[PDB]
Amino acid sequence: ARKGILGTKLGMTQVFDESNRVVPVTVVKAGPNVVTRIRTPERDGYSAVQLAYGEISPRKVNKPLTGQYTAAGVNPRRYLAELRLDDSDAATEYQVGQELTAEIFADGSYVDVTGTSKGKGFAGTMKRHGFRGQGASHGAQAVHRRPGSIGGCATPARVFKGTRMAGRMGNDRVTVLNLLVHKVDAENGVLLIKGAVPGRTGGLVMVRSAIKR
Amino acid sequence: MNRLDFVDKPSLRDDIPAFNPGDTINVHVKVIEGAKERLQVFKGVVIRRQGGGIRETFTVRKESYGVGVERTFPVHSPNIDHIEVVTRGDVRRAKLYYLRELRGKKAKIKEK
Amino acid sequence: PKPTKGPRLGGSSSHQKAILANLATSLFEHGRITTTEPKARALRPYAEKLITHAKKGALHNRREVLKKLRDKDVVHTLFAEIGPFFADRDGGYTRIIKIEARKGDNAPMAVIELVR
Amino acid sequence: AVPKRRKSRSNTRSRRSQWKAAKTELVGVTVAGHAHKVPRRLLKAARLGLIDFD
Amino acid sequence: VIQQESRLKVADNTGAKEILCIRVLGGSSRRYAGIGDVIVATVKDAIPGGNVKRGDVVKAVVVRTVKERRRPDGSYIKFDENAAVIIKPDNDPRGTRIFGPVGRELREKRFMKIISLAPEVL
RNA sequence: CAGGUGGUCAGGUAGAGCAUACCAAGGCGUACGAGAUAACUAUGGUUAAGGAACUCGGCAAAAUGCCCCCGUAACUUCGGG
RNA sequence: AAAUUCCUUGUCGGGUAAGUUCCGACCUGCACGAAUGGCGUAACGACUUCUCAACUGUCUCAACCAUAGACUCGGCGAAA
RNA sequence: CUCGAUGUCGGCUCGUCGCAUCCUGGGGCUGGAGCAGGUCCCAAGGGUUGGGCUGUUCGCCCAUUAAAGCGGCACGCGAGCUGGGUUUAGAACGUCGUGAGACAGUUCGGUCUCUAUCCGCCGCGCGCGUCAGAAACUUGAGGAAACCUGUCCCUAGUACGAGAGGACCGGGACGGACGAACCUCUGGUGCACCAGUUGUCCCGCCAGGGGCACCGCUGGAUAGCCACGUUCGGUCAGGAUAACCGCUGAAAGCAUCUAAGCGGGAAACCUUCUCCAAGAUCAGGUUUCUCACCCACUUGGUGGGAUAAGGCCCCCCGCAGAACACGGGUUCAAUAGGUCAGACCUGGAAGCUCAGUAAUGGGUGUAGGGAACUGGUGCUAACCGGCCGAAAACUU
Ligand SMILES: [Mg+2]
Ligand SMILES: [Mg+2]
Ligand SMILES: [Mg+2]
Ligand SMILES: [Mg+2]
Ligand SMILES: [Mg+2]
Ligand SMILES: [Mg+2]
Ligand SMILES: [Mg+2]
Ligand SMILES: [Mg+2]
Ligand SMILES: [Mg+2]
Ligand SMILES: [Mg+2]
Ligand SMILES: [Mg+2]
Ligand SMILES: [Mg+2]
Ligand SMILES: [Mg+2]
Ligand SMILES: [Mg+2]
Ligand SMILES: [Mg+2]
Ligand SMILES: [Mg+2]
Ligand SMILES: [Mg+2]
Ligand SMILES: [Mg+2]
Ligand SMILES: [Mg+2]
Ligand SMILES: [Mg+2]
Ligand SMILES: [Mg+2]
Ligand SMILES: [Mg+2]
Ligand SMILES: [Mg+2]
Ligand SMILES: [Mg+2]
Ligand SMILES: [Mg+2]
Ligand SMILES: [Mg+2]
Ligand SMILES: [Mg+2]
Ligand SMILES: [Mg+2]
Ligand SMILES: [Mg+2]
Ligand SMILES: [Mg+2]
Ligand SMILES: [Mg+2]
Ligand SMILES: [Mg+2]
Ligand SMILES: [Mg+2]
Ligand SMILES: [Mg+2]
Ligand SMILES: [Mg+2]
Ligand SMILES: [Mg+2]
Ligand SMILES: [Mg+2]
Ligand SMILES: [Mg+2]
Ligand SMILES: [Mg+2]
Ligand SMILES: [Mg+2]
Ligand SMILES: [Mg+2]
Ligand SMILES: [Mg+2]
Ligand SMILES: [Mg+2]
Ligand SMILES: [Mg+2]
Ligand SMILES: [Mg+2]
Ligand SMILES: [Mg+2]
Ligand SMILES: [Mg+2]
Ligand SMILES: [Mg+2]
Ligand SMILES: [Mg+2]
Ligand SMILES: [Mg+2]
Ligand SMILES: [Mg+2]
Ligand SMILES: [Mg+2]
Ligand SMILES: [Mg+2]
Ligand SMILES: [Mg+2]
Ligand SMILES: [Mg+2]
Ligand SMILES: [Mg+2]
Ligand SMILES: [Mg+2]
Ligand SMILES: [Mg+2]
Ligand SMILES: [Mg+2]
Ligand SMILES: [Mg+2]
Ligand SMILES: [Mg+2]
Ligand SMILES: [Mg+2]
Ligand SMILES: [Mg+2]
Ligand SMILES: [Mg+2]
Ligand SMILES: [Mg+2]
Repeated sequence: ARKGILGTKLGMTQVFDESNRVVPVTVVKAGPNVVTRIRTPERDGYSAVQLAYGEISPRKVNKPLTGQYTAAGVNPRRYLAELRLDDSDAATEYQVGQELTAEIFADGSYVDVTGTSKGKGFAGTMKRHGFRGQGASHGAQAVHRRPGSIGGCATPARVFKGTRMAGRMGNDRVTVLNLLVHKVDAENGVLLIKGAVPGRTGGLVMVRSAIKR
Repeated sequence: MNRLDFVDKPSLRDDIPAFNPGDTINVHVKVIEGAKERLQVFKGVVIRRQGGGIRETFTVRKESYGVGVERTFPVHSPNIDHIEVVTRGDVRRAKLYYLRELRGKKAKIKEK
Repeated sequence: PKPTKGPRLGGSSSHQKAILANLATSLFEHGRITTTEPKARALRPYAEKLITHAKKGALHNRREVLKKLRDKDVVHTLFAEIGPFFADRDGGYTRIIKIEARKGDNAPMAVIELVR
Repeated sequence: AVPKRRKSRSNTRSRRSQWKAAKTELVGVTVAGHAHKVPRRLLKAARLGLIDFD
Repeated sequence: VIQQESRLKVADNTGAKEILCIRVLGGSSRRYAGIGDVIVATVKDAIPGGNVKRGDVVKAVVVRTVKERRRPDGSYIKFDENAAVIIKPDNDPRGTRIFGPVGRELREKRFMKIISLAPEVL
């Protein structure tokens, strides 16, 4: 039974616990989801559950996407993702039309948090891959941040594939494992999650229960 | 006003006195030494306030045995028992970093 | 206002202080200015904050406009005629219109003017 | 680094055909009782007499 | 934070006044030592007629640090000099008393003898 | 064409100064532009804690810097240093 | 043991936590030597060499900022 | 092979592979009591330090470490860098030569050029395809990435040992290194922020300000970006195995791990964890939407024209960004700017007034100024619009 919710990174603050230690927390607004679709292995080949999140105006959802919310009896949402389950015991708890709130997670639980990391543009090999670069003095000529060598010589007469070079960095799918759930505020739909969460403030965030605990 | 003010509002400590940089302050710090839970006092000059509400810090500075010491505490921290305002200082800055290179008579603040 | 993200107008940032100060002087004098489009964009929060001083209209607001404008004749008409004209309007005292680009470097031109 | 060989007619033409001007959209304008065509970003100025039609 | 070739003020009456850090003990290729960490050091300056002489290789423990140290309650401590105390191999000081205050992080590092001798443990 | 080319005139405020900073008289904005927060390169600036651990080598950078008053070593060819 | 010493990082003392370089000697001078001068020498050197204080992005270990480029648009338009 | 040029030592940067294994992992034997080892067998997943001396490679040394492995790749790597050394022209010393000069003898000094065409490599788009045209969510064939390890505690001063010493296996705590995300904290930066101040010029003058001097300099500094910072990770469980250890059992009345058959078994291999992924041309799956005209003809699975769903350009912007792309919005609109109030940063504005001979100081007044963050507000610009875009059949 792997649980799961969609939400928004609201940014960071800090809180104190019972032993008066400071706790850096990230505020995820694990908002009220709804199901809209179930994947069964007889129909779909595998087992999962869709989740729909985010208030949107019904004039912004086009006609093909409105007909999919119409078949599930749900007002159209902004985001839509699946929670992949194991093959056994698919949706004996999930029903199409069911509302899911923040308090499926308990205090002291552990969660995997996945999101889209922040865009860093075209990055160089020092920023992107952690290279050292050449020196700043003792004669070094215009190679202070340049990569150095990119291979051998006439054997082999090529550059090997997967060689670390400059290019675009960020905007990746990043999962952070084993984050402590410090507090779930059911009054506001807010999870206080110890540590950092990938993405900018305002971004879509998927919060699943941890497999490694 | 901020987005995360509803998170921080049940965590703020009332009954913290008003003090500016330049004041002389007693800080009553909870200390755990094995299984004793005593209370140690840090007396010094406030040199910094870095704002932010629940994330607001302050720095206090004293001179112990020819060695200057600075402690930085969170305002609204529960390991502070209470804060007592000894002396009101009269300064023109807000960060007072120039006291780090002064000693003795020259490191003394006025009395308003 | 929000500072420039990217290279500043006219090379340095001290040249940009004078480009905004000379364009606001010419705007408040003629009511309408033809310039390149990135300068018309950069003039709009600059010039509207000077009209907000002239709407308040005290001596401390006049000393604050004179920090940016080195021309007393146009400081007069901002406080005597432009400021009292916009007393009933809450922001948005200017307007940018897009013009055909100029021959020679194909720079996108734009005009900027006060509303009525 | 100089070029090693001259390019063939096939290889120089494939690159050179991607140097081409992007045309712009034109919408309709009636000013002073005259039907003209301007690009859409110039539509407000065309209605205010700020555009010369030569 | 103290690494190799840093010079520290010796804060006991062993006879030394200045030591140069050689290693930061506590693992392969460990960079920095803060309050509570053990150093291999050499004596650079010493009082005439002392227990320790210039050129002796000793072991020390850092007790004061100019760089701020985070404590688990969100507090910070900062001194104005980088200081050390020369110790025996059973973590007891070679001297008989400590000068200046010491940081409290020596308590979980089992330096009970230096805490008892110290004038002020913050 | 960022190079080279002898002589004469040479104002103000600060300053020891024909240095330097700002200005006068008088000249000029000098001949591709307009935009845009990519890497990277050049030219500048700043940097916690440490302080030559860098490197063939303190290369480059940083540092010292003025005026008045005290005070000043080995050695020396008696001047110096 | 040298602007000269091959063997060679000779050996001994000093300096360093550690010194094939440096200073002090020793003499076994491969291959020192008295106007192709011998041994000293105050002052002086953009000279070579070794050490110290101060000082720092030289480095541990990099991060940020502005400008001229690179980059987009329009104009002109080469070269190996 | 190359002389109508294939740049030679060391270092730096970035690597990749081998195993003849240095550490960590599994074993056999031992002149293996224990703890430590010696020797052989298996094993390449990760790891494998900082300095002094020398141009050095190498080597010795200092302080550590679980360990400080050995080789290949033009003794990898100069259209990536350095130039100490070798190996031009200057000059000196020793030695040889009558001499000009010479020396794997020494010494000091001595220009490192190039706008990347093609393949390769890192990124990013345009086109067409996937048998109608579109929109949303996905399967994973096959890949990429990652993989390190210590100390103390309990078991236990028990096993073993005359003693000195001192465990395996299991359990727990806190580390070092590396990496990823992030900006709450701390720390850095700050070129339209606030303040102080020097020179000078100007705003007619006073007052209050501005230009210039590296942002003139100095003390601060929200946002963004960041590490010196904060959190998290390499978990555990299988499957098939290596060396090795067996079970049953012949050929060969005994015996034998093997010939039939069945087990145990490691950081290697395959799953599981994270990420890419249908141009995977075998171009997949589940869904939803449009589901429609008109003309000409040589009547063709013809050529046009107009549309639907949908999309694109334009436009307002972005914490998305080289261009492009992606994301948000476009009046039923809070998208950017303005404006109003907060947050925060600076630190007590101007004018008036009182005190002092004045420099200055108190009051008015947590003042005034102000960018990034949050919220209201329909004031400005998101417009009175263009371009694209839907189907022969037949066989069973
Ligand atoms: Mg960016
Ligand atoms: Mg570097
Ligand atoms: Mg160059
Ligand atoms: Mg350079
Ligand atoms: Mg090459
Ligand atoms: Mg504050
Ligand atoms: Mg900026
Ligand atoms: Mg330009
Ligand atoms: Mg300036
Ligand atoms: Mg000329
Ligand atoms: Mg001349
Ligand atoms: Mg003069
Ligand atoms: Mg001059
Ligand atoms: Mg010219
Ligand atoms: Mg830039
Ligand atoms: Mg520094
Ligand atoms: Mg410092
Ligand atoms: Mg020092
Ligand atoms: Mg030194
Ligand atoms: Mg060195
Ligand atoms: Mg070195
Ligand atoms: Mg220099
Ligand atoms: Mg300098
Ligand atoms: Mg001398
Ligand atoms: Mg010798
Ligand atoms: Mg010598
Ligand atoms: Mg000698
Ligand atoms: Mg002879
Ligand atoms: Mg003679
Ligand atoms: Mg002679
Ligand atoms: Mg002579
Ligand atoms: Mg001379
Ligand atoms: Mg280095
Ligand atoms: Mg062009
Ligand atoms: Mg050839
Ligand atoms: Mg290798
Ligand atoms: Mg083997
Ligand atoms: Mg063995
Ligand atoms: Mg390996
Ligand atoms: Mg593996
Ligand atoms: Mg040295
Ligand atoms: Mg080679
Ligand atoms: Mg090699
Ligand atoms: Mg080389
Ligand atoms: Mg002769
Ligand atoms: Mg030769
Ligand atoms: Mg040489
Ligand atoms: Mg290139
Ligand atoms: Mg696969
Ligand atoms: Mg990163
Ligand atoms: Mg913040
Ligand atoms: Mg900070
Ligand atoms: Mg200002
Ligand atoms: Mg004045
Ligand atoms: Mg001027
Ligand atoms: Mg900040
Ligand atoms: Mg296994
Ligand atoms: Mg996917
Ligand atoms: Mg393939
Ligand atoms: Mg498909
Ligand atoms: Mg869009
Ligand atoms: Mg405001
Ligand atoms: Mg006042
Ligand atoms: Mg008076
Ligand atoms: Mg006053």
